[PDB]
Amino acid sequence: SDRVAQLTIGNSTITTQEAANIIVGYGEWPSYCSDSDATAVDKPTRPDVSVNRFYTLDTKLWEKSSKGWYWKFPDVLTETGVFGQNAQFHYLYRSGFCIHVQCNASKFHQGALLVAVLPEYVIGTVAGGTGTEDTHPPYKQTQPGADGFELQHPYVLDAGIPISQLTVCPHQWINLRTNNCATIIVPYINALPFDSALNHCNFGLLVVPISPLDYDQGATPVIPITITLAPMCSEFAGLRQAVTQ
Amino acid sequence: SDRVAQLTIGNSTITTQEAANIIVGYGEWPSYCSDSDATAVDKPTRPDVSVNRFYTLDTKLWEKSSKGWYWKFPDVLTETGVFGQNAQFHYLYRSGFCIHVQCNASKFHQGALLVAVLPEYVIGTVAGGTGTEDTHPPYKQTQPGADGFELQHPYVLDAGIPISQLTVCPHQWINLRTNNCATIIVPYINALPFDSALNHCNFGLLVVPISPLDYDQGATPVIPITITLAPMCSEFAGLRQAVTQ
Amino acid sequence: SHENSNSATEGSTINYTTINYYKDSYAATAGKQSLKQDPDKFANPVKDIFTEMAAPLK
Amino acid sequence: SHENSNSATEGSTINYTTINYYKDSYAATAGKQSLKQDPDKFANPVKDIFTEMAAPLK
Amino acid sequence: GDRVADVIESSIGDSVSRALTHALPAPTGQNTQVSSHRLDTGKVPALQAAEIGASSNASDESMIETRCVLNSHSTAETTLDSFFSRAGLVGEIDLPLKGTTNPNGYANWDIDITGYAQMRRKVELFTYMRFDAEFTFVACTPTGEVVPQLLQYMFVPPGAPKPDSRESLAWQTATNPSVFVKLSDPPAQVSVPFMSPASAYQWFYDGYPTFGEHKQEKDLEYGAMPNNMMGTFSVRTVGTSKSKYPLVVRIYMRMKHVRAWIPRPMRNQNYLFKANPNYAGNSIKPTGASRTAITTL
Amino acid sequence: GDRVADVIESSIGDSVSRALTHALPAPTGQNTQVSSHRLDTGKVPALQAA
Ligand SMILES: CCCCCCCCCCCCC/C=C\[C@H](O)[C@H](N)CO
Ligand SMILES: [K+]
Ligand code: NA
Ligand code: NA
Repeated sequence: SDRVAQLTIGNSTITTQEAANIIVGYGEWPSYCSDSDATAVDKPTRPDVSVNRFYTLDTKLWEKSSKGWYWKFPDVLTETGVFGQNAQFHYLYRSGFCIHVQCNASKFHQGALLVAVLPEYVIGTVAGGTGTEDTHPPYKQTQPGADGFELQHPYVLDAGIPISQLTVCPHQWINLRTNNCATIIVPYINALPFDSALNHCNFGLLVVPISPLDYDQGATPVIPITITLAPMCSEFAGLRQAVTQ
Repeated sequence: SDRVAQLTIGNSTITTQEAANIIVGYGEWPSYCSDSDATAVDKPTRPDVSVNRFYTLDTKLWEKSSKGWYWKFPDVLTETGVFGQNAQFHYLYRSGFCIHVQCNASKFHQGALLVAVLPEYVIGTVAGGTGTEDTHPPYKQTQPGADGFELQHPYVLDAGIPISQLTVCPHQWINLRTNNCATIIVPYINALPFDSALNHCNFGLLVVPISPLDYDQGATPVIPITITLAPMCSEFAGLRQAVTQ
Repeated sequence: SHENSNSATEGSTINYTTINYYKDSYAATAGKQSLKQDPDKFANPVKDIFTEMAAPLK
Repeated sequence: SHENSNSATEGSTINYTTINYYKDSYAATAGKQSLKQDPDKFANPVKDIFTEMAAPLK
Repeated sequence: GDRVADVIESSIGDSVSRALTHALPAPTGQNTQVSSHRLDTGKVPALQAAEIGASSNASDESMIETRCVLNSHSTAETTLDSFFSRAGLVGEIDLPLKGTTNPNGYANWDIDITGYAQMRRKVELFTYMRFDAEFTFVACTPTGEVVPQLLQYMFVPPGAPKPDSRESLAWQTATNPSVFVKLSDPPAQVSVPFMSPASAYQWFYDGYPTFGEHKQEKDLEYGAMPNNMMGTFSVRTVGTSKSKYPLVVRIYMRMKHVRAWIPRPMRNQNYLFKANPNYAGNSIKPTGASRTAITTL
Repeated sequence: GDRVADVIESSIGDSVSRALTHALPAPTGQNTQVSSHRLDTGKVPALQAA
C-alpha cells in the first residue's frame, strides 16, 4: 500500500509492485502560472494530454563498474513527440515533471542507486588537469539530449561539489533488496515565470550507483536502468517558426 | 486473507496458505431440490455428514511433457465410502460439489495449470484418423473412475472444441509463482431434478498444463497434483438393491 | 386474449410483447425480449468480490 | 404500438404519420412529412443581415 | 418433532438457490465518464490476478484519460431470439422416381437438426436449450421447378406407427397431425411447441440411456439422449400410383421463445457425424489462421 | 462557454501552488519529554526505509 502504485497521465499508465512511496520535490505540486506572476501578454497554449504523458527515453546498463549518469530537463524531450514540437515552435515554456526511474534485479542481486534532481546543474571541466586552463564543457556535455551523459568524476559531480550532500535535493534510492523504481514529482523551478526550453535546462536528473551492483556468476548479468518521465501542466507562449537551437 | 483458507465439511478439514479465492460456479451455491421442481414422490434420503465430506481420490505426476487429465462426476466417487453405497442402492441422485485441486512446488519452479469444470463433457474419437469411421469411445474412456484419463489431443479437448475457450466455464488457474490450489464449488447442473449417478456424468473436471512445468536440474522433480472433492447437499431416492452399472 | 399457456417461456423473469391469432401461445411471434444482462455470472463468479482499485491477491 | 425505434428518422425535428404491422419501425410507410422550410440556410447565410430597402454594401 | 440441537440448527432441506449475482437492465452500451490523471500509491486497477478465475475489472477510465461519451448503441440484436429466430436449413428429403433412396413415393426422416453445420454450430454454443419452433417446408423438383403435385406431411411421435409405403394405413392420420399441401402453394408452415420430457433439449449428454455392461458392441449408444428424440417426419405423394415427378423437400426451422443455459467453447473442427462430436484425428487444424513469426504481421 | 464534460471538469489553468508542508514558529530548540520503557510488538520507531 506504499509498495504498490499506478501512475496514469495522458494515454499512459505505469505500474510498480515494489515502490517506496513518491517524493514531491520541495513539497509542492506543479501548477500553471498565475496572472500575477506572469509577464508575457499573449494567451498561452496548454496542449494537455498530448504533451503531459509518459515518455520512455532511454535505457542504460548497470555494470559493476558504472560511474553514474545525468540527463538535463527539458533537454531530454525537446525532440520527442508533440511536447518537442511545442518546445520548438514556442519561445516560452514551463512545466513540472513526474520522473519514474526503473530498475529491477532479483532477490539475489544487490546494489543501491541514488536518484536525485538537482536544479540548475552547471557542469564544470577539470581545467586542463593542472587547473591552469579555463576550459569549458562542450554543448554535447551540457545538453546531452535523450542519451544522457556519463559522469567522469561522480564524487564531485563533475562540478566541484560533494555527491555526499546530494540528498539535500529531492531524491529516492533504488536499493535492490527493497524497491525497483524511484518516483519524483518536480514543480517548475526557475527565477522567471516562463523560459526557453532550448537555452535553459531547469534541472538535471542524476542516477548514480553508491553501493555497487553485485551478484554471483550465473545470475542474469544484464541489469537495465530505464528512464520514463512525464511533463505536467505544460504551457507554451511566444509562437513563431520551429527552432531546434 | 484471500490467500489463506480453511474448508471444513463433515469430519474433514482442508487448509491452504497460498489460495486464490474461491469460485462458485455460475454464481450459485448448491441447494436441495424444491417441492415444485421435484417430480418423484418418494421421500428422499439426505445422509448429510457421512456423504458430504472430502474424499482425496487420486494423485498424478506433473511432468514437463504432461498433456492433461480429466475426471467425470459423480463417476469418480461411485465406489467410494458411504456416498458410493448410496449412489449404488438408489436409482436417483443429485448433489453439488466442492472441488479442491492441489499442487505445490517451490519459488524456483514454474508452470500453470488450467482447472475447469465442463458440464456434459461428451468425449469424441479421432474417427479412425481419416475421419471416415464412425467409431465411439469405450466405457473406460467416458467414465474412467477415480483414475481419471489422460487427454490425447488437449487442444481440441478430445471433443473437437478449443481449449482456448474453456475459460467460459467455472475455473481457476494454479500458477506456481502464485498459488498451490484451485477451489471450485459447483451446484447440481442438469435438465432434470434428479438423475442416475451411474448412467450420467453431469460434468467433467479438467486439469491441463498450459504453461509447461519447468525447473533447473537439482530441484525436486516429482511435482504431484492431488484431487480432493466433497459432495454437497446430496439427496438419493428410488431405493432397491445395490447396482454398479 | 384467452389462450392456453403453451409457450416455452411462460414463467421467464423477462416479459415479451408478441402477437397471436390461435388458442395456443406457442404459435405466437418471437416478439421483443427485455434487455437485462448478468455478466458476473460468467465473468466474475468469485465468492469474495474484490474491487477495481485493490490488489486482487492480498 | 409497441415496436423498436429502428427508423432512419427517429430524432428528426419533423414528425411523420406512418402505418406499420411489424415490430421494427423501419418497415413503416413513408407517411407525411411536416412542411417546414429554411431557405436562408442556403440563400442568405450572411453574418450581418441586410434589409430589402437598404443598399447591401454600405 | 426435533429435540436434539443439531437437527434444529440444520440446513438440510434448504431449497433456495442462493445466487451471488443478479441481472440488471442494459439496453445500451455503457457510457464513458471523464477521467483525469491519478499518481497514487496503494490503488492499482491495472494489476490483476487471473488465477482467481475472474475477468479483469479494469476499465477505460482507470487506464487512460477519457472524455465523456454518451453511448446510445443498442444491445437488442444480441438477445437469444435475435440470434436464433432466423430460419436455417435443418433437413433435406429426396423423393426420386428411379433410385436407391426413397424410390417408392414416401420417406421417413428422424428429426435431428445436427446434419447441417451452420445451424448446428450456433445451437451447440449452449448445453441446454428450451424453445418453440416454426417449421417451413419448401418443395420442388431437383431443378427448382414447380409442378402440380399434392403431398402429405405427417408428424409421427415415438410409438406411433411409421408408414412403410405410400399406401400405409397410417396415413389415415386420425390423431397425428398432417399437412396436405400442393407444391404450387406457398411453403407449408407450422408452429411446434417445446416437446421434450425434460425441461430442455440438450445438445450434449455425457452418459448412456440404459443400465448394464457397456460392451463395445453397444457403444454407439454413448451420448444418446432419448429426451431429444422427438419422432419422425414422414412425407408421401398422395396417390396409389407413382408420381410423375421427382421431388425434393427442404426443411427450415426458426426457433422462438428461446432460453439457453451453460455456454461452451464453439466447435473448431469439421463435423463428421450427426449427434456425436467425432473429428478427424489426422487433420486437427488450428482454430484460426497462422503466421510465420510472433514478431511480424 | 464550455459544453463538453471534460472541459467543465478540467484542472487546466489551476494556478494555486498546492503545498504539502507549512512553516511553524520555532524560536527555541525543541524540548525533551519524559519517556519510559516500551516493550511492544508492531510499533517500531527505530526501523526506517531511507
Ligand atoms: C406436420 C409437420 C410437423 C413437423 C414436426 C417437427 C418437430 C420438431 C421438434 C424440434 C426438435 C428439436 C431438435 C431436437 C434434437 C436434435 O435434433 C438431436 N436429437 C440432438 O441429438
Ligand atoms: K448508455
Ligand atoms: Na486491480
Ligand atoms: Na519507524
